[PDB]
Amino acid sequence: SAWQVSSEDWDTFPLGRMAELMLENYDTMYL
Amino acid sequence: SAWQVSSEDVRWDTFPLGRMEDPAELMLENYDTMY
Amino acid sequence: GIVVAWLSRAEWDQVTVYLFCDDHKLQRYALNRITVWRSRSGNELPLAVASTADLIRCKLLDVTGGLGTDELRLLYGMALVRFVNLIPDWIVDLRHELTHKKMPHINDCRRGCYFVLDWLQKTYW
Amino acid sequence: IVVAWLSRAEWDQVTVYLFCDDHKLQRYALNRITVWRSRSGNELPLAVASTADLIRCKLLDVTGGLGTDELRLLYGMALVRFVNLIPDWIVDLRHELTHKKMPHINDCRRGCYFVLDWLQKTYW
Amino acid sequence: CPVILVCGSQDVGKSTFNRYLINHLLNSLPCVDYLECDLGQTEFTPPGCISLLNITEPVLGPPFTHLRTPQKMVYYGKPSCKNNYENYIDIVKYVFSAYSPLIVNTMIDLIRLLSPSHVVQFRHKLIGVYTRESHNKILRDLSILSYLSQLQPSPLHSLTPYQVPFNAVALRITHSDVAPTHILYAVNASWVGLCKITNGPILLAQTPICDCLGFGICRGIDMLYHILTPVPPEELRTVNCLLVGAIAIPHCVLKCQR
Amino acid sequence: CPVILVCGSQDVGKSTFNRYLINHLLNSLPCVDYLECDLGQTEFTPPGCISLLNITEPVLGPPFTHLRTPQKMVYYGKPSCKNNYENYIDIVKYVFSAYSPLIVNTMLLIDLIRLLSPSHVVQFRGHKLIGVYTRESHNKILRDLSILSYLSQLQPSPLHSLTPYQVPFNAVALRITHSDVAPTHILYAVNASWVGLCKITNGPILLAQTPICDCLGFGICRGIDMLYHILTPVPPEELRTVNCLLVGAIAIPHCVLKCQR
Repeated sequence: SAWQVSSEDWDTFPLGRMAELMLENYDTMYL
Repeated sequence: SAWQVSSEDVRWDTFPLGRMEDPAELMLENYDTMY
Repeated sequence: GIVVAWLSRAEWDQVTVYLFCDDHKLQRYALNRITVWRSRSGNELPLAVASTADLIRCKLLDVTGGLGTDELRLLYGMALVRFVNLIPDWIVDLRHELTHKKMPHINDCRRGCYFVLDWLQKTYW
Repeated sequence: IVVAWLSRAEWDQVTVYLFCDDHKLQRYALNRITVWRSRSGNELPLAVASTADLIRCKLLDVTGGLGTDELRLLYGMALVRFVNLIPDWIVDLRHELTHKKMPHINDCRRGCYFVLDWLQKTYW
Repeated sequence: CPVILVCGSQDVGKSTFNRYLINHLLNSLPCVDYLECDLGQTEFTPPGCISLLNITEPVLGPPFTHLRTPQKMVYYGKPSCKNNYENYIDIVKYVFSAYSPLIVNTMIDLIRLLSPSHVVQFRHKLIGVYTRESHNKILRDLSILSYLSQLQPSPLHSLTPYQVPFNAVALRITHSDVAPTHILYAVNASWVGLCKITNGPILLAQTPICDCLGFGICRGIDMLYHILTPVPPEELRTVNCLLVGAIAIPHCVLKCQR
Repeated sequence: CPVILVCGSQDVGKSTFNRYLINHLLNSLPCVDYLECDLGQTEFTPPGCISLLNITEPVLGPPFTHLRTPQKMVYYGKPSCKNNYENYIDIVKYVFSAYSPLIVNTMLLIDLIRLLSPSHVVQFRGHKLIGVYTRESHNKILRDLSILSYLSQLQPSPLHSLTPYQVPFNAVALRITHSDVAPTHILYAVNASWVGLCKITNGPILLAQTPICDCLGFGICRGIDMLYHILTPVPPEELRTVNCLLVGAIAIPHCVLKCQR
């Protein structure tokens, strides 16, 4: 695939603040 | 209710106090349940 | 004469063979046939037999995957502590690490239980 | 100072939800402490580990879990570890648990929720 | 009719006091009532039973000679409760709700809860009257042998037993955790209590507070409950459950017969 | 290619021997190869990595100044095995499969001599032994100093001010090595963390077993709002091959997460 270089805004909010990302459905991969 | 007096049976004479050897004679896979 | 919890020698042998010959279903047939010898003695079983039954109750849950590693390690540790306390330094120190210190790794107690189950195969059964 | 909890919405929501049972709020807040193990490498404070174990036992005991012989195995190990790490009604239970005959299931089903009330006011 | 209680420890003479008091009372009063809270030193019953016995004939011997039929009976199962002191005290209410002067044998709640009028001690009117394991087990397996002596007119296995299919009598194993499939081996050749409350097992789920009517011995089950009963045949019809407890047949019964 | 091996205990001078031996060899021989079996005293890598490093320039300082790209690399996760001596030994063969004279640094001990067909048993404390004879706070600063040196390649700028990358929650896999995190609550173990950008719609695409991958670098996941905003110093050419993240027992130095200006 590819990684998109961000064009949004980073200086203002710190490292960590960008239970809100709580989850109930998850995929699973098997080797 | 159902309580039969066993009017005619002959087996019990010598030592049938627990011999009435394969460990499956009274084996079970199903059972009822009350509450 | 004597009175025993086992009817005949076919019940003292079928359990003795089916307990260690696992088959994942013959160790459970002969695991529920020792909860019957508890009734035959009121509510009591010899310490060795209770430990042997507990160590296979533990086994039949890590083979199937009954619950998580943290909760499945609680059965193994309790069983091993009861075995050592009641009946090398690899095993003796395992109980100390289990009770007084950090939780042992799961594979450690798994191998300890799998080894100690061989102790009862040649000594009692 | 670096902490395993992001804010006071994880150090308070877990604190509130660990003891308000609901059968599903101590399960949400019991899986939010397996995440504080990763954030500390692989370690949790002894008190938090004991508290989590004593509710891991409960959620299997209340739901139904397994047989009685295999439910005092969790209870006994949890209580023995709690006493060893973190009177005579609860302190003498470990001797019967590890050295003598297996205590009756109700003895554990009282001691466990006794000690769970001891961690509600001392740590949590 | 004051209610008389007894409070004493080991080796104080409480049973002899009960015998002497009943003997003395039977001269003046016509009848006397008896309540037994002991489970391992039962007087008029096989061990493990809580009962409200009745006396119309004097007591002139050891407890294995004056076996009578209790007015009310509960088969607890265990010769002594040391971990569940909330079911024996709960059973007492079910037994006490059938009460002539009453003598209460005992092994604060016990002193109360019965509305008593006498608390005789032999160690609510205080009086006081200040006055092994292998031997206490012989008299427990000697009263059971006295209950089975009512079957004689004959070897114990020689008498004709009764029969019942596996659909008319329920089965419960008190004081054990027996796997439901492997339950016919815990009841075969056993000592069951013929209490009152096709296919195979009819197992229960909870231990009921029933009214035991007698004691019988199962002899065999081939895939029919061949149940030998000293209970009178008139009372067998009401029997509809079996409860196995921590009381088995004396080994001499199961051992070498002739 | 007389493969060289080193064996020694704490404070015997083994570390200050590969710096001198390689320095002497670089005069005559053009290139030298290096295999690192240490996990807490890594020289050319951030802590917790088993690598087969390469040397073309001499070593003239502490390990936090010779950060070079390994030829082969495996991100174990913990800078001490001490419990699982059947996976570190298993990882070594995977690293050795990419094998100029070779220096082998070592922290089991008998097996470490075998499995490599060595030609030297230099000790500094084929079995040609030349074994001549010659704390928890100082050894934890040099492990975070190396991590801070890996993050110093992002500077031309505050550490949270650089523009990060981003990848949705369906193109990069996630695994939490050396822990048991509940699958639903897995995005909190990967927020503001130190992940290894290894190689191998619905939020989680978690794996089930720990793979023996080939780590290509290290990055920081600054935040995940419900996009993996990855702050990574790996060159942009190598980012495209990155498709797995593996979290281990190595977190960001607290000074990075603490008060920034």
